[PDB]
Amino acid sequence: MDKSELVQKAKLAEQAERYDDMAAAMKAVTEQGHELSNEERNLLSVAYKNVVGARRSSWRVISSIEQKKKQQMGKEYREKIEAELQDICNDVLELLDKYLIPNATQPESKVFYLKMKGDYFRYLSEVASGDNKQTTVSNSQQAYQEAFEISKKEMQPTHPIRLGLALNFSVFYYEILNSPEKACSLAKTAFDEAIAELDTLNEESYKDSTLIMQLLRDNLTLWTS
Amino acid sequence: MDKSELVQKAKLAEQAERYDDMAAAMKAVTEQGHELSNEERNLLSVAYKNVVGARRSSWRVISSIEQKKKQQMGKEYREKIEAELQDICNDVLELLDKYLIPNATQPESKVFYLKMKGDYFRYLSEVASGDNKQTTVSNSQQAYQEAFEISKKEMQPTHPIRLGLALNFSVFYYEILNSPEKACSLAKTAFDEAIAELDTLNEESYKDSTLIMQLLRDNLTLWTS
Amino acid sequence: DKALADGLVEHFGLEAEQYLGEHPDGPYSDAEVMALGLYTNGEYQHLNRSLRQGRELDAGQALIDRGMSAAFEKSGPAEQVVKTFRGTQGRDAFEAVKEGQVGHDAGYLSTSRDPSVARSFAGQGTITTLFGRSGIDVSEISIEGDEQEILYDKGTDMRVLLSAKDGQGVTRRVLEEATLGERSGHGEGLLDALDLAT
Amino acid sequence: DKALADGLVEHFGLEAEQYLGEHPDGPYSDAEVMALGLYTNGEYQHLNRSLRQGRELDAGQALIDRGMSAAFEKSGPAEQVVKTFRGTQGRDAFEAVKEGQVGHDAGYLSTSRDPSVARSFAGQGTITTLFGRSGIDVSEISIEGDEQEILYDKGTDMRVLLSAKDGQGVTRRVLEEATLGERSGHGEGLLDALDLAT
Ligand SMILES: O=C(O)CCc1nc2sc3c(c2c(=O)[nH]1)CCC3
Ligand SMILES: O=C(O)CCc1nc2sc3c(c2c(=O)[nH]1)CCC3
Repeated sequence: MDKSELVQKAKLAEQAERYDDMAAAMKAVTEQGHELSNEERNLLSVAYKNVVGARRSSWRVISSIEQKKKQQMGKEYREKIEAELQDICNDVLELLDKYLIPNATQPESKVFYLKMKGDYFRYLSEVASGDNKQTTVSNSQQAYQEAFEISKKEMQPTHPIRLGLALNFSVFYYEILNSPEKACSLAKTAFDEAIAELDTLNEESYKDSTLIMQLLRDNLTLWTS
Repeated sequence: MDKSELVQKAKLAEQAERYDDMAAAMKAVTEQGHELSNEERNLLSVAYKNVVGARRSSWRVISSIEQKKKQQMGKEYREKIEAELQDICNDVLELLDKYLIPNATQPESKVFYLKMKGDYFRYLSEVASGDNKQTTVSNSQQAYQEAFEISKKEMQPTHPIRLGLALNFSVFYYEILNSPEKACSLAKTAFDEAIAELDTLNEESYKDSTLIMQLLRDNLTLWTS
Repeated sequence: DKALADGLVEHFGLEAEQYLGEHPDGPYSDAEVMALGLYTNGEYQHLNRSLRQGRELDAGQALIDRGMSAAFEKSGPAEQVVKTFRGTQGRDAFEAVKEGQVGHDAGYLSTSRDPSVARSFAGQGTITTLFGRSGIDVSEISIEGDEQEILYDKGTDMRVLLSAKDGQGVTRRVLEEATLGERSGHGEGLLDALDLAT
Repeated sequence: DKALADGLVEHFGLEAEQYLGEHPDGPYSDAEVMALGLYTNGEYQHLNRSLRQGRELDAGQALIDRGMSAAFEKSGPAEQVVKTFRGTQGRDAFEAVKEGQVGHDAGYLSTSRDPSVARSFAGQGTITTLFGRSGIDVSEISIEGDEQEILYDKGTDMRVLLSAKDGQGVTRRVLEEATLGERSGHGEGLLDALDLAT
């Protein structure tokens, strides 16, 4: 398969809403060992997200009914979903660590992937237990704050990747570490650093960034009420 | 697994929106060899439908792009979807013919299943080619008209199963046989036989039946314009 | 309120007294029995012909309407959905409602559960078939022609579930009381399980 | 229309003639140059103070506004999205618009692309940053203080993409011309690819 044939087949599974195909689809273009443009960089992330978010929306419901007469076989069924996500993230984290993280020649994608890698460490940290429960979070903040200084010292404040990295980080503290103290602490800092420099917006994604900011202001106040 | 444990696990895959699990889930309660109540009769049909309709919505898009420079590997990808549906319907038609059709003690379900069996013969008739192309349609009208006389001579006119069987039949002629002459011919007959007897409505599904009638009037005129 | 009960015996007399002990049990009052009887059949065609067109009431008819609408809260509802019917000489107050929406008459809604009086009752222009509870089971006070009547209020809103026209051109229609709505009268998931085209 | 061009030389004189040959190329007329120059800086604060409040115009200002709005269709748009700025002494005509919706001023919309004149230009109450094309690049006719100005019309509708308030309480805001909207200024799928909480 040519480096461009899979592009079409990858776009197919998306429009066909067959992202499990899109999973292995964009998996191959990165297994080519060559850097991928933002076009493909977007598709792969869009692929695995919709897949993981799908199992996520599936798992999150079971974890509400069992809490809310046998329910062991319900946990046993929830376990096979846990088994699915665990298999997914750790699979994609190797794809991050093998062909994505080092190939990051461009400084922009140097933050998108690390943000994504921390997300999939943030994803796995929910269904985990004991051994991985503490371990997954260690690399989570590791990869998170790692890209943050890059976003801090190199990236513009009002930049889509930087602002998104701050949100997912602010969500990681409130959700994972259940520490809204530092969660709210990191958003305002990022939020404040954004409004002071409004001339830092790019017309290419001027509207794209504002939406992100509209979310953080709707998380600070939300957490403080 | 008890005949009632799978009920809960079947309801799980539905709420979890994991119908591929729901496929094999309700597959087992019918493999028990005992008759299934309308509650389970509804779930299984709801299960395989959402699955087949999902692959259907997937396949129908590819069959628009290829029609609308290589596209062989696109047909090759469309072929694996064809392979999916073929595997599905013929699998469920055996489940119809083995544990569903004979177990039909109740006269009501005697029309729901045959209607469904003709649907899955109607489903397979689209992706087929040559050998099965003509063969699948033979049992399609067979099972269709078979339940129709049952619906005609035994079922009330304004009955949900009867009115639905007429629609899917009217859609089968316009879509499959591409013969809107008899398609429109069968709907009006059924439609007319419905409005004359309005005292034939049951309060249990009085609103459910009207919706069906609202569809046929929106298919006659549509086909005649 | 005996004064209201006297209002009919001061204005109709033996006519109003025609209905009185028409009551084994009595969820209704003396004045409520004679009033409902006076409408039902047949002193009622002009109670709605005057309600509709926004026209002014007569002496006695004002004494009726007020006694009638009063008994409604005192009567409705209970207990499950019923299946009344109603035909007309054309022009019903539901021909302007869009299919799937809710609309209410100006006047009242006399009906019957017998499909024969349904087709018809002067005339066979527009035929309907209703569903609800807030109707007054007067199938005891005035069953002229053995119509077994159930009567709903006036500004009660109805959901036009279907509006078609016959081969011979008699517009048969389905209706439904507003306060039912949504999944009031749906086979539990039978619809989703049919699978259709749409 | 030379008569309009005379209107300023019959009412402003050497003031109106201050701007004239301020034009290498000339997509605008003689009357269009002097009019835009008269507004820009500084005979303009009362052109909007009178537009707003719905108040009546003066003699000369009516001669300006009509010459100004005329040049708009004769000028706009082309060619890509720009990044102007605008600060105020508090109370801007976009504080009542809900976030995500579109609203238009009564008066005009003088702006600047220089972030310094952005913070500020009497005063530092409410600060904004705009996006569009239908603005008149007057960064040649009147660049007092080297402001490099671009001026939009009046009833031009703006989409409040963001409205927050600063730590020190200066309300910084983002805006966007109505006729852009939807996916006008979005990274092609970069958003969907980030994955978020929401
Ligand atoms: O005049 C009206 O208010 C509607 C016409 C009308 N009146 C009556 S009375 C009655 C019925 C009826 C009707 O169908 N229409 C059916 C059983 C007893
Ligand atoms: O009075 C008004 O119409 C709004 C106040 C206001 N006027 C002006 S003129 C000008 C600017 C400006 C402004 O930011 N506000 C910025 C560069 C040149």
